[PDB]
Amino acid sequence: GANKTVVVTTILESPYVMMKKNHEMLEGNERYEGYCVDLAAEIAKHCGFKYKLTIVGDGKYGARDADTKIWNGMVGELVYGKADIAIAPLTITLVREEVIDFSKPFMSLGISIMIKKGTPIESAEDLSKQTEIAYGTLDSGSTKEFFRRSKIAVFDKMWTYMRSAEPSVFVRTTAEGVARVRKSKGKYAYLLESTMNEYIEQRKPCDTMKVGGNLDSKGYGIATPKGSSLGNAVNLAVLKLNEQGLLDKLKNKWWYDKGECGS
Amino acid sequence: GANKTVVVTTILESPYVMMKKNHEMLEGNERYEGYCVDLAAEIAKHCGFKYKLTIVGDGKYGARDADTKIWNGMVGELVYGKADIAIAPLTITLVREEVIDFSKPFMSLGISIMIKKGTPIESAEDLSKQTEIAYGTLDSGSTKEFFRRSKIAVFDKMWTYMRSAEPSVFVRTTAEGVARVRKSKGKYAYLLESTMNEYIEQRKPCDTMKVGGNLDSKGYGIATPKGSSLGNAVNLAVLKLNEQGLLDKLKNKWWYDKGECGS
Ligand SMILES: CN(O)C(=O)CC[C@H](C[C@H](N)C(=O)O)C(=O)O
Ligand SMILES: CN(O)C(=O)CC[C@H](C[C@H](N)C(=O)O)C(=O)O
Ligand SMILES: [Li+]
Ligand SMILES: [Li+]
Repeated sequence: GANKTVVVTTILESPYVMMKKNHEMLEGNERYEGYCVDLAAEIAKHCGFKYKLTIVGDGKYGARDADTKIWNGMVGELVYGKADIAIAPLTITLVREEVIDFSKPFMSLGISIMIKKGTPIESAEDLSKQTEIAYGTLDSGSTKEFFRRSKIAVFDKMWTYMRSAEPSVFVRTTAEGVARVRKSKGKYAYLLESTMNEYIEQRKPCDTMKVGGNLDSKGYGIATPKGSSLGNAVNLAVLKLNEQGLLDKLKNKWWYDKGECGS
Repeated sequence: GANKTVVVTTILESPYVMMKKNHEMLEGNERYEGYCVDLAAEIAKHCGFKYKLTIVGDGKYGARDADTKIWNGMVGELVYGKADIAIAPLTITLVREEVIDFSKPFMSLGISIMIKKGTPIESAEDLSKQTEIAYGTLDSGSTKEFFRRSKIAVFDKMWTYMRSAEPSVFVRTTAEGVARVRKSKGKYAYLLESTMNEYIEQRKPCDTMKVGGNLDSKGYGIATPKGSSLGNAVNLAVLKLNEQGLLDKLKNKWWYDKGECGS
């Protein structure tokens, strides 16, 4: 049949996708800005399609409920045919790869530790061996699921600590995790993806830092429904943009070029 | 039909695949050791196949001749049906992705600079702005092709320099590049993948170092013929091994655990 506008699902998460300050004076895709908005434009230009940016209804990335077997988040929107492509900081994981297609990664990351400056922690092992400095994750997403599933001794110990710690060490949003680090006088550390950690380190009031090595190594990928014809072209576009240096240019644009914490 | 032994193509390159010192007393897959030998065993165990390690006949990774349009190297062995899978430090590139299937990356790398300790170079830009310290690449492979194709100003300038430099700055093997760095009294820098650079930095006589940031960011993938049914299982195996921490364990084993240059 005739070409149709491609429905893109994404999520509001700075600096990936944000509503522009003047969004009420704008329409359609022009309401949004950020790394993933720019990436979507480049992918569409290379693949030759028109598209519509939509925001995932349930605000989730993608997991399958053990009881109902239903996929939520952006993964669910692809699985159930509500969107054609997801362009977002969506981690490539085994269980997601079983149900949707992913491009090769467009950005690398690992789980990492965010501390308030001056907190005496240098590694995951350091955290795991103590309780005075509380630590936790989001209550949803691949970072939480990493800990919940891990059989690596240090990480399994961290998960057991997080489940049993009081008061709750879990947060609902990135903003809440960052605020908790900033307001807890060195007594809370937040486990999050290194990409986000690096972004926040360059935001005022410049009081956080990423410490130690990353806990794992993985990537974000562009996702499509399993078997979608769109997958091949989008993957080739990611590879081309990477080779051209354009993915690095976009990370620099949104993370560092207008960093607020000096040069 | 009945299951058949899977033909794996790979290449002799330390520390990925090496003939064991006592190889003449051994047979079959047991003749070989290294990171990729261990990785092959893990992939086969997860996917449930038997396999035979074979060494690529022409000693190349994979490129298409502009005149004959024939693919060489491990990519060629897959394209022409001489092997079922390639398990090697084979860089995922756009032009290769067009003709074979790749897993998600099992190892990250970027092009990097190897110097003899004490050489006054800290970046690609530094190299590009001078000629007293000669610099070059292998005469075959993705690093060479990166420079040949780049439209990034610094890298295009480096390529023009390399093509016109005398005596020739190209080398035929990794061993020749490393020897040239070691023997040139600080007057040769070798451009190579960061993985290899990091390996050599931990080998006696401990006189090289990796300097500056990487020039690009990419990955090695397990390759199969386009459309091969084996691709799905192998990709899921890579993702599982990564999540379990086993890829990092294997890199540590072959790069650092028996490093020769201290702790
Ligand atoms: C960058 N961004 O995505 C965030 O920080 C949000 C929380 C991520 C989601 C994760 N990428 C997923 O795909 O599940 C996490 O689980 O850490
Ligand atoms: C690790 N190993 O692979 C080497 O050092 C050999 C040379 C690599 C080959 C490259 N991975 C390819 O896939 O073409 C290079 O072009 O730098
Ligand atoms: Li998939
Ligand atoms: Li491919």
